[PDB]
Amino acid sequence: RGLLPNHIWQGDVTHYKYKKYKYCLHVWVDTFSGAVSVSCKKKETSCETISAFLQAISLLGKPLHINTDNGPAFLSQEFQEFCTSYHIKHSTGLVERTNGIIKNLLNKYLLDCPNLPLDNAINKALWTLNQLNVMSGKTRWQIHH
Amino acid sequence: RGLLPNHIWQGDVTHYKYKKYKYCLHVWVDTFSGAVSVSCKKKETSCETISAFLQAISLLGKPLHINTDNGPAFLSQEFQEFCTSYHIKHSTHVERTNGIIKNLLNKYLLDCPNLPLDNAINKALWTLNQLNVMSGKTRWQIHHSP
Ligand SMILES: [Mg+2]
Ligand SMILES: [Mg+2]
Repeated sequence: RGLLPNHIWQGDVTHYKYKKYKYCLHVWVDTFSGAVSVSCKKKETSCETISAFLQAISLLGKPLHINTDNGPAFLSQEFQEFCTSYHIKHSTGLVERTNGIIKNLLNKYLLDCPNLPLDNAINKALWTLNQLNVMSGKTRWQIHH
Repeated sequence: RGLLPNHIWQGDVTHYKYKKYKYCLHVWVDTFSGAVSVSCKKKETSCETISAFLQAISLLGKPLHINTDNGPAFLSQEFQEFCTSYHIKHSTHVERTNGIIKNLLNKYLLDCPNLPLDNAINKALWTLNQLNVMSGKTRWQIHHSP
């Protein structure tokens, strides 16, 4: 749907169990390039949501238009304020399968080395999927930048 | 020093006071493009070192060569095993970058006292990599030129 990089992203929160806790992985995916940002948070309040959104912006750049579900955090005024501050249109699966690839990569890296910190695994997965996996022949990173 | 993006990085840890504590900002900067990665950690051990380096790789790409000081973390065996495992050359053969970031932090936290440190760090990165024009290019543009 996005016509170029950073036109439209889709975002969701998905869950992942690590050493007994069920973490919130805040996920952003660019609908043109497929490039992805994931941030491991403990919860899904507006603070964590904005926090993970800012991290995605450092990774991918600032999007024109983001699409989400009707989650409370996305509908909160804190988040609406952020969006307006940043000049981002906000409206209410590419995500489901992107999620799938990330989780299979965390499961693999954790099987190989059980004591791997969750952050390392997430950053290894992000680098693999964005920058290594070829799709035309291009990586998501190439098409993004 | 680096001849194209991701040829040679420099990294260092530097200190930043926020509220009570003295935080470790693990900084990696690409010597060709300028592009920067910064990870806020509570300490400067090999765990924290490796973690911050993986975040940088996810932000920046994998470098061929890294230059660091002689700090404990960098000389440890966990760090050396990470490097060889990733085909990164490491030597012990930045301070201006550290200064530009800390100045953006200070400015951000002066305008809004409650702004979380992590958000300030990510706002800085985005500004410094993708907004500041230098050449007439940003660091990001140079970093991603094929
Ligand atoms: Mg949801
Ligand atoms: Mg030092």
